[PDB]
Amino acid sequence: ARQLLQQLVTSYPSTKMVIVSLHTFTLLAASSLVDTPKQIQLLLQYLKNDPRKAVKRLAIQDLKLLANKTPHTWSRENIQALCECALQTPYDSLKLGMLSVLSTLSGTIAIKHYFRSSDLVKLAQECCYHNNRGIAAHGVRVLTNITVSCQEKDLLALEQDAVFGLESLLVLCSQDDSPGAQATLKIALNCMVKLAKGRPHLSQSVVETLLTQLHSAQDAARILMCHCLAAIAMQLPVLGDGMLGDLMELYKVIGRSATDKQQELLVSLATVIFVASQKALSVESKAVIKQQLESVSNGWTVYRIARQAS
Amino acid sequence: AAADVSVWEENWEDDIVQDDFNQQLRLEMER
Amino acid sequence: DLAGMFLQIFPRPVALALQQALGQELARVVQGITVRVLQALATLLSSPALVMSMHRSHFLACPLLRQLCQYQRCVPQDTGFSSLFLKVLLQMLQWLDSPGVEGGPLRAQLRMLASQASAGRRLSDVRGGLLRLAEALAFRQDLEVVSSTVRAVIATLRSGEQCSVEPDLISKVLQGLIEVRSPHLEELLTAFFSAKPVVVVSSLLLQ
Repeated sequence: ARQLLQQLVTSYPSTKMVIVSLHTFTLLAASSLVDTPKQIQLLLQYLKNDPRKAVKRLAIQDLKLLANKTPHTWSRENIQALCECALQTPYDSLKLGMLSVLSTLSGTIAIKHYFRSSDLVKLAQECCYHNNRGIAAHGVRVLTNITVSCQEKDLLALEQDAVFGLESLLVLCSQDDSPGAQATLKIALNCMVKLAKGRPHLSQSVVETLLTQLHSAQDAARILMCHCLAAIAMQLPVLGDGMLGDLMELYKVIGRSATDKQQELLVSLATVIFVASQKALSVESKAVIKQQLESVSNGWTVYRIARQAS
Repeated sequence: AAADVSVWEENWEDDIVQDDFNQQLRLEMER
Repeated sequence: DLAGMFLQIFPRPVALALQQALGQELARVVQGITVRVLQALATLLSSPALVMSMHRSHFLACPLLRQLCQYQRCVPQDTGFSSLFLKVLLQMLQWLDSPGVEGGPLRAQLRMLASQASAGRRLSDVRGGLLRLAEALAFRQDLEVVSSTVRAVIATLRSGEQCSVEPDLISKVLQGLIEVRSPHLEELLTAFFSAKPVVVVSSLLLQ
């Protein structure tokens, strides 16, 4: 079947025919998992050489499928070829696709098999400062995965590159309040949570970035960063004391004008208040009760905040 | 071509699953 | 002031405040200080350095350049901001092209920004540009120049009308681009055949 599919791709090089044939070859390689290395090599060859954007897009989708299925079978040469392709392509959609494949790979053991300043790190650093938000999210995800998975001390210089890329991505995604921006914001905040777990000495800077960005972000973004702060403070409660002032101030200013979307913001803020409080509450408790009783006729908000308190 | 990931993996606010008890409680006490 | 702001950032929370201010300005503009900070940066680049400090601290410089480019993209009709942005990008490229600095994310980001800026402009002569491409592809050197010229030709074909045919010239250029394996072949063919194409394609396939 492999020989027949090779004969088909060489002898029927139409866009439809080559797409169906390459997808079928990829699925056959995934099912048989013996030709999978040379299938990856073939897909990278088509990605690099074939100029058709559709063929490249299929190659990206198939490599993402193989990365999800058999990341361990990827060699160093395969990842090097993919990184080179991502580096020297001019089109942003294709670059975003290859970085999606590479971010899938970096979350697996393929990163350990890949290992200095290599093409992967150079690409990830270049991509995390891209104008495109999706490319930036994928690049900073690759950087975060490298930082938390590889404790090798030759690449601790990108530890702060990862932190600052996450912070810049926060600044980029906070004001938009658009679904694509919300998706990139979720990616960035998940990466920050992962980075706080993996490298606890960076937790203070991550928390400070989140707190400073809380005062200048939209409501949906505020809810997402409240979830991020709740995660970080649940795992590392020592940072709770440092975030109480900013969170309480934002709780005061939100509750004065809390109309429709601020109910979710109110429960998120109360959740981080309760999580970040190692001890009980005396004045913060009074502030929360006052903010509830003053305006909130929404019983559901009160119930969810009481659930978090208990 | 996208994927979904959650910022906080024990966040009780996610509406991924809606149960009857909380449904009637919400519909009964939300204003 | 802003010059002192720059001399305090690169050689840290104040840079965070600057980033927040730039984001606020971007949100305000897209809903309805950037020029001041850009002019301060340009005047500082005029005097003697700061680029090497931005190279060693690219995690500060690159978000700022990203914010400024997004400002430029939001309001491209505000001429004077875009020209000065291109000027400072070229100034940094001149100041960073020395071999001793080695690699760096900052250089790649600036080169990408310059290429993006140079792609949004037309080119006058289709025949002249195509002949330029023909001999440039004959030497097969200056691949960045080749890519920029092909992008200009694509923009020209997007906006302009069809110039002289010259099937031999167009076939030679297509064959050369196939040999060099440029990534812009598909876009070039789309732009070319949007405007004889069958004879050209058949002759290319036969060879």
